[PDB]
Amino acid sequence: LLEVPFSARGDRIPDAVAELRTREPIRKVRTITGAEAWLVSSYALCTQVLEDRRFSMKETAAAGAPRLNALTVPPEVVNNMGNIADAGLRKAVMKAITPKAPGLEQFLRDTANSLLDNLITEGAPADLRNDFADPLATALHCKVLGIPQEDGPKLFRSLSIAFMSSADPIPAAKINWDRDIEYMAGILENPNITTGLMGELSRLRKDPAYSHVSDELFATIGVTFFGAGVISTGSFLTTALISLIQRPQLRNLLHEKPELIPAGVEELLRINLSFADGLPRLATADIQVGDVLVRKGELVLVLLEGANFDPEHFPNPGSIELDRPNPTSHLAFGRGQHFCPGSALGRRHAQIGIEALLKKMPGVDLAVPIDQLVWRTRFQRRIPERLPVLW
Ligand code: HEM
Ligand SMILES: OC(Cn1cncn1)(Cn1cncn1)c1ccc(F)cc1F
Repeated sequence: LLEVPFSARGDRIPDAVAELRTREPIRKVRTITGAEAWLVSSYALCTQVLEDRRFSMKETAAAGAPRLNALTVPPEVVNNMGNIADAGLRKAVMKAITPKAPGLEQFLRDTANSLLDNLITEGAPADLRNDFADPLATALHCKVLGIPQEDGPKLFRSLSIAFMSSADPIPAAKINWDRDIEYMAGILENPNITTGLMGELSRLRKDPAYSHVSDELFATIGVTFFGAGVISTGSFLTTALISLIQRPQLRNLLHEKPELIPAGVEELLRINLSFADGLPRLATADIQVGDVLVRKGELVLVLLEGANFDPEHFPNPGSIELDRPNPTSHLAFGRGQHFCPGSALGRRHAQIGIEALLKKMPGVDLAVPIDQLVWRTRFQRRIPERLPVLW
């Protein structure tokens, strides 16, 4: 059986995706747990799966379900956004994680420029992952959640294990989770926390209307959104920076015309290889997908770069084009029921980070050969451990 994932490299799509997409856009594969799954790799079939609610995210956590990887969190964390809705906490979460919050844009700006000024002061080479993108992501999310900036680095520490993509259960993941939860639970009891998502969650927790809502859930929300948001924005910006560095005339164009930076980031999103695995769903019924009858109880993996590099939807898919007619129609944020609630913020993080970097380091380039980057393995994202650059 063809094994997944194909490659841990986040800088280059494997040739085998284009071949697999045309001939077998749904194809049986084996996951690292040894489970069988259906890998879907065309825009047509990927959208089908994500729009069909009978292909369930929640049910991937069912006992004895075939698994893409080992659970690193309680089985109910996989249903976090549903739980959030059922508790009536939805539009509050959404309010907290909008990039439009007064002062947030300028905070991101000033934070980005300050990180860059420190790198320019220290001298090249600079590691843009550990000393720019990830610290930017972490700073942002502390702001968003209303927790102290100095607390960011320690919560960040859990993510190299929390977002592993493991064949086997991970002892450390439970230890870290319990500790982070305990942390968030204290944050909720802290009267000084009056801003951001945790400032809100804290005041809803006092109101007896929300007596039905557990303390586990409130604290879980904080841990979940921090980790998910920090890993995704930090990881996406890092590999987006590589794509940009490798396209000097695009780098030059955006530096000259910063108004095109949103169009550039949308393209960088479309071609991004940050998700290491397809998005998993469990079929809750027998459902036809292309030439395959997917059976109740079976795992399906939605390969985002399958869809995103599909020439049937995106002409010249390997090329970054700033004048595409339907540019936001990629699947980098998913589709349907579980479309990323952080997508607006994820955009602005990348847009502002890139704008800062292009202005401070207009001559940015890799300071090592591309084949020297060390790609993290058995992780839910594809990222280089370090991104050395000069300017
Ligand atoms: C460039 C940045 C980001 C990317 C590429 C990204 C990607 C994704 C994708 C592909 C999904 C759908 C997963 C699926 O359907 O199985 C998703 C869902 C989700 N994202 Fe993001 N995300 C990003 C930023 C963020 C941020 C900033 C946050 C929170 C602050 C966040 C929180 C979430 C949550 C809670 C879900 C689950 C939604 C649900 O189940 O209804 N993401 N994200
Ligand atoms: O954070 C996850 C996964 N995820 C991150 N982006 C898109 N999906 C769960 N997770 C898996 N390993 C560690 N954490 C998550 C977050 C919220 C949610 F509602 C579901 C969900 F699977």
